[PDB]
Amino acid sequence: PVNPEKLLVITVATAETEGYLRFLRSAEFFNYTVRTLGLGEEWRGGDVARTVGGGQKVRWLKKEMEKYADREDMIIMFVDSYDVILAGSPTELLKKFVQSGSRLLFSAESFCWPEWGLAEQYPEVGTGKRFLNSGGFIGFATTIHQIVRQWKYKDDDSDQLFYTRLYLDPGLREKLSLNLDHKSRIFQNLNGALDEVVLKFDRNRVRIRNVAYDTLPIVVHGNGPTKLQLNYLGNYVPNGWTPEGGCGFCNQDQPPPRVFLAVFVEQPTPFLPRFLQRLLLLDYPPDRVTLFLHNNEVFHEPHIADSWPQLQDHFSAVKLVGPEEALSPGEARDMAMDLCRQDPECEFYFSLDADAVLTNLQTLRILIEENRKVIAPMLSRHGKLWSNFWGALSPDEYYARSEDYVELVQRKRVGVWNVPYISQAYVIRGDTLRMELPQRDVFSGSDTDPDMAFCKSFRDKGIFLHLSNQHEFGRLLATSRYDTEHLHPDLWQIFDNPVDWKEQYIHENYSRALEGEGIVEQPCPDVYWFPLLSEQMCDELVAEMEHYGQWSGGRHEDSRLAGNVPTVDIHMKQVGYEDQWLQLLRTYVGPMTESLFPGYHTKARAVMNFVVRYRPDEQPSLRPHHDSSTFTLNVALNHKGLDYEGGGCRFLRYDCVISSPRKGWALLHPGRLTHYHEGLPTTWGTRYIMVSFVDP
Amino acid sequence: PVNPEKLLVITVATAETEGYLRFLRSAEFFNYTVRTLGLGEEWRGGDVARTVGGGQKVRWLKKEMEKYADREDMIIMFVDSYDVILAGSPTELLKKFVQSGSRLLFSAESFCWPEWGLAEQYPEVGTGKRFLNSGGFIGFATTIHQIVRQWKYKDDDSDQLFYTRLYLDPGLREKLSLNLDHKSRIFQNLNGALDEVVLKFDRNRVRIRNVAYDTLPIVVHGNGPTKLQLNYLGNYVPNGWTPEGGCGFCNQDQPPPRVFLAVFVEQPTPFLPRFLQRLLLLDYPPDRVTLFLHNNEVFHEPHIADSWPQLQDHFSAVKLVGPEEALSPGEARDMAMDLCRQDPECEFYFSLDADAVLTNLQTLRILIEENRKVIAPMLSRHGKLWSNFWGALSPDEYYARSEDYVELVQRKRVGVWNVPYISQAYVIRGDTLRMELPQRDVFSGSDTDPDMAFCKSFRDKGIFLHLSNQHEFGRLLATSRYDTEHLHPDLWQIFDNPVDWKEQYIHENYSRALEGEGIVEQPCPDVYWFPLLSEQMCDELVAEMEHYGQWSGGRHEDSRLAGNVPTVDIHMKQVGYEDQWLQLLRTYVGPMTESLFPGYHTKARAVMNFVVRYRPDEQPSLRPHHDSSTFTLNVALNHKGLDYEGGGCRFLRYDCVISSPRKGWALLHPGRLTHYHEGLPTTWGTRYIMVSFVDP
Ligand SMILES: O=c1ccn([C@@H]2O[C@H](COP(=O)(O)OP(=O)(O)O[C@H]3O[C@H](CO)[C@@H](O)[C@H](O)[C@H]3O)[C@@H](O)[C@H]2O)c(=O)[nH]1
Ligand SMILES: O=c1ccn([C@@H]2O[C@H](COP(=O)(O)OP(=O)(O)O[C@H]3O[C@H](CO)[C@@H](O)[C@H](O)[C@H]3O)[C@@H](O)[C@H]2O)c(=O)[nH]1
Ligand SMILES: *[C@@H]1O[C@H](CO)[C@@H](O)[C@H](O)[C@H]1NC(C)=O
Ligand SMILES: *[C@@H]1O[C@H](CO)[C@@H](O)[C@H](O)[C@H]1NC(C)=O
Ligand SMILES: O=C(O)CCC(=O)C(=O)O
Ligand SMILES: O=C(O)CCC(=O)C(=O)O
Ligand SMILES: [Fe+2]
Ligand SMILES: [Fe+2]
Ligand SMILES: [Fe+2]
Ligand SMILES: [Fe+2]
Ligand SMILES: [Mn+2]
Ligand SMILES: [Mn+2]
Repeated sequence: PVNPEKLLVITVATAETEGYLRFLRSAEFFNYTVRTLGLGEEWRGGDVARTVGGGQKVRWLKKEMEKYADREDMIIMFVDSYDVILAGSPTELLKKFVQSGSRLLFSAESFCWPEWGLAEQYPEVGTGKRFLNSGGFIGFATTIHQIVRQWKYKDDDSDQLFYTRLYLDPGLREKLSLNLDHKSRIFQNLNGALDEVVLKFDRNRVRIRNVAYDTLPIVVHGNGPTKLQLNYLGNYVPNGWTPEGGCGFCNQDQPPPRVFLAVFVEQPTPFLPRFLQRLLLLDYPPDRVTLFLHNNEVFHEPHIADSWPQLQDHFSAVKLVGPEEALSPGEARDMAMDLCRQDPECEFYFSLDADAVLTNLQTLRILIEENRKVIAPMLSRHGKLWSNFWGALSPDEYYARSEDYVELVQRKRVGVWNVPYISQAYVIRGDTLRMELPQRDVFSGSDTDPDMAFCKSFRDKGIFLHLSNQHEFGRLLATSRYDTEHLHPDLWQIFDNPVDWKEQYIHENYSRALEGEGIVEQPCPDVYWFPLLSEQMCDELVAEMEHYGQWSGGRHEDSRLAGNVPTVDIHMKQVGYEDQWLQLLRTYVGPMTESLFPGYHTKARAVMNFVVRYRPDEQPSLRPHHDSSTFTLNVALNHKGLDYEGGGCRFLRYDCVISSPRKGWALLHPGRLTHYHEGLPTTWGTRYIMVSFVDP
Repeated sequence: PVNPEKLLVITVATAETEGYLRFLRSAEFFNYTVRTLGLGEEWRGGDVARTVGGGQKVRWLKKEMEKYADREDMIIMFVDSYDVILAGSPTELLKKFVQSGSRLLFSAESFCWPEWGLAEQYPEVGTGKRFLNSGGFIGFATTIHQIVRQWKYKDDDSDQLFYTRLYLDPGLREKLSLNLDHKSRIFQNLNGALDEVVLKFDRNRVRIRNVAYDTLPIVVHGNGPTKLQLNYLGNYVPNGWTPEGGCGFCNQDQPPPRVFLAVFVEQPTPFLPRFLQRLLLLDYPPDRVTLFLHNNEVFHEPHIADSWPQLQDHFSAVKLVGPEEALSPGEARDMAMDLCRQDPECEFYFSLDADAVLTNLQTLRILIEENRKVIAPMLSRHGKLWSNFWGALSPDEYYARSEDYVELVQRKRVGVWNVPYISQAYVIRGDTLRMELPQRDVFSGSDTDPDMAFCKSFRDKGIFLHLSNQHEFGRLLATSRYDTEHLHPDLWQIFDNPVDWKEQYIHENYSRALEGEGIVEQPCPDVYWFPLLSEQMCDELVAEMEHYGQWSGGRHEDSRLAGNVPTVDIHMKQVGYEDQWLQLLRTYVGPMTESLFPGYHTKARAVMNFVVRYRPDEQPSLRPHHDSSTFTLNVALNHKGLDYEGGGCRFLRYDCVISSPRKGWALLHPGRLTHYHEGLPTTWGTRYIMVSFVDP
């Protein structure tokens, strides 16, 4: 049994990057003792993500090893730090090192590099990896000193080639007992072996298993183009997310910092007035928030103009960049982000897109408390898997589904996740914009999509893109085929955005009245009365009818039964709102009717759907008649007294009169046999009603 | 101006027949002074309806004229009496006689008889009648004596030939100034001139007009085969029936005579039990009535058997002649009539057929008060023109429509009418059967129809067949295609006899409840409750269902809506009663529904009509459901407590229960949306209901 007190882990890090801190946390989880070489210094090893190099690591190790030149009692493991996480304990590590029978065990990998021609010099191995990788090795301090002290090359020379050439010396390999971890018993390099690595879960920790060799590696090395795969594994291994503990680093539980809030409207997006009004409700001191709003659509200029006085009176400062600036989305996002970068008072930058609905008013706070450089709240299309983040990339950096993507979207696993792509909503530390991403062309510069260029700019600097589903934050609006050719296009959004359509157009008490609690009334026998449409729905529907303007006249025929009984009206089929109103009937009127008439079942068929107009100059009344319907829906659309004077509906066989109709409320009565009824004359103004003969 | 006191009318009559009395009344109406020759004597003039004769008239006239042989101051008119009516006053008569310039004016007619060869000897007349008729002449008493005193022939010789030969003497015609009433200014002979004679009406008298000559004759002579045409005219001329006075001889306003009442059932006839029960209700002392009933149908033997104890206990005496006697209708009617003839105690004979419905219970009295030899009450098919009498005959003695037939049937003209044919109901004086029609073969003897032989037997004896529409007497049942292949065939008589079908099967309060007066109830909201079917209708409908016996079982489907909801039942289409029940719905349920639900209009369409059976061993209940109907008719068919124990119908949304249904009563409720309802379990016995899903 080798004493873990004799094991020392040595790594190299020229800065306390997020990858290096992720490495330290994994090492501290297993009580490793780690010595970091070169924290204050400048990396002279060259662009290691582009070419070969890393010789500066050997120079610092060689210098460090001189004081351990005679320490046969010490075992030393050298690993990278930016793309390495530890998955096993020092006891299991030293046990496996002794089992190898080696005095200096390098990591093995599938590829022979930098020089391919050296592959013939390598010993033959059956099913295991054959070639050396210098990203991780472990051995006696004396044996390691005898290897690293031969370093005498440039900082930007290849350390992999240096260790490879020494290993391929047949005499030296035999003398010092050099070996390679062929079956990944200790070191797991990810490049060329992604299909061999899977997550092995435990109650309060997560490891990886090599299914090719049935091993549980100690060191996980995301060498080469496997940085994103290591980011994925790093969200779990070793204590990132556990089945019984949840996240292992997230929160899960004085003036606040000043924030630049940037709003982007880059396409015609539904319910923008609701979004602009929602900005006033975000739970963050508005005296600490500066508002930037770029609107690329002339369709939204009136929406922005109506809300701008309230916004300017609310926030510390406001600035609108309208469509007349001819700014591309990438130029506008570069401009807003740079306004925060070039302002030392901007402590955090909050970028919120117009299709992002923030149901959680505490979103800005929660993200700032997470204390990340870049963090995004998880927002999803309602009922769908589409969301504001990607779990994986294709090699061409297009979308790909990750193994745990559906678990994250469905919030089977909650926490703060390191993901390759975020969009639509993210909070970025101001210091990071100045110290690490100082360039202007973050979203622009290339023919790639501005959102992809943004994420790729931070990945190229090793900046993690975090995503939190720790709380419910909101949803994403559908903006795909938003038909703008309407006086009020949001009336037609019942299919694409039903949740927001209900909150805007369905009466705020429809739900409460549907569960009971004594809101629905029965003013006349078997004539029920419930709130259905909001006042905004009534005003926009009436306005949409008058904008059409072609009301009924003579010769018009309706499905009424008396003794022809027409009305001056506009059918939904004429204005193209039939499919929309039939959806309202199925979703909202159908279930209400079955609750008020127990035993009846409805699919809400209705061929007759129309808005009637009553006026003293036109048709002020509607003589007694029946309806070609099982039951009739009768919704008022304006106010009595304010908009019109005159009676409503009278049911003759009961001597009962609905004299004072309520605007958004709807009447529900049988249409045949029993409820012979008549519309009382409108004596002043104009009376609008919406009526459907459902189940004919 | 010739004094009417100098005018004497002379006629011949060997008996005071109805024709002779009709002649006297017309003569007394104009204050004629009439002397009748030969009242007590026997007619030796031969069969004058078959051959030639009448010479006995001249012998009696010649003898009578000898005392007026020198009376130049006297004008004398000789006419027949049996087939003659007077239409003008003696003043107009004498004025026209003087205008003729004749001393002896014979009647003229179209035919030259008995000898045709004498036509050449007659003077030529342009447009008027050319030949002599001895049925009527008028002239001076001296001139008439010089003609009739030359009589020296047999009693059965032709008087027409006697007067013809004297007129055709050119010297004698000139000497005595003999003439013929060519243009019918005084005498109107009907034979050969029926198309020339029309009725001319006044306020309180009726005449005839000869449209060929534009004359108003004084004497109407129904010579030859025109006796029935004179009977027709005799009902009006001169004071028979007038537009302002009505009938001129009918009534229009102590133990009663003993009556033999003969009932004839010669075909399967509907509602015979109702007829037999109606015999007990005729308003005539039953101790004075003897009942004879001939039944030719074995189908009616049970009907006769059920009523026979009550009939025998009611009348003075009863006698049934059943189908086992193998009697033809003519033999049975001969037998019953002869039973009265051969009984001196039979004062009147009342023959009533089974298809005669006597609504007027005072029919036997009213007819006896009319004091006629033979009189029939007018009975008609309901709403039709077919009735129990004929107004005219074809030459082959088949039916023909008379000029006033429709006026009589529609009772535009009411009175007592002399008609050529009666049937189905008539009262015959017993004395007439003994003294004038003593033969047995009244209805039998020839291949002619027994009803026609009956009427022809009385016409051959000069007996008038009278018909009274002075009152409403009743109607005639349709017996044409009476389908007897049913357990209760009268259930299917709703089309052919709707008036009697309603009185037997429709509840006795349906009408009263339909006019209001607070019979209909509303036990549950919009569930009405009215009496519809009588108890006999319910018992016969239930019995007809069980006689079919093939009730529903598994796999049966109904037009009910819940959450399949079947019932053990029998649809009307299965038993062939659909068309019948649909007629009940149109006539009786439709109008009731429109009265109880003002504004609704119904044609009573119903594809689902069925009788449900509830039993504890079978299907005792009917779970909650709706109906494929606008409204549902629910009629009980038996008694609760007596026939079954268990609840009825429960309407869930109202917490209202029809716990105690009434047998013949029907429920009327909506079938959709509001009246989710359930049939409570029948715990004992059997519960029958009739249900229609009307207006689906
Ligand atoms: O600015 C830097 C860059 C790198 N490192 C360190 O150098 C190591 C190597 O960088 P890495 O991102 O892990 O590159 P790799 O994808 O692992 O590929 C490597 O492959 C060889 C063997 O691992 C290395 O010597 C080369 O630096 C490099 O090309 C990092 O982990 C860090 O520990 C720094 O301390 N600072
Ligand atoms: O049993 C009788 C039959 C006849 N008459 C009288 O004779 C008259 C002639 O009888 P009728 O029925 O009128 O015969 P018609 O159809 O008029 O035809 C007649 O035509 C000749 C001229 O009128 C008559 O002499 C014949 O009797 C007769 O054939 C009657 O009106 C009676 O006045 C009797 O008094 N008793
Ligand atoms: C690490 O050491 C601390 C004491 O320094 C001890 O409490 C803890 O249990 C150790 N954890 C592991 C995983 O060895
Ligand atoms: C008939 O005579 C009576 C008196 O004898 C007279 O009252 C009546 O008016 C007369 N009628 C006619 C029609 O001449
Ligand atoms: O005017 C009303 O309130 C009734 C209108 C109605 O029922 C209809 O539109 O058919
Ligand atoms: O059993 C009852 O009273 C109800 C029966 C009924 O409504 C039906 O026949 O559908
Ligand atoms: Fe309309
Ligand atoms: Fe209506
Ligand atoms: Fe059925
Ligand atoms: Fe029912
Ligand atoms: Mn590395
Ligand atoms: Mn005659």
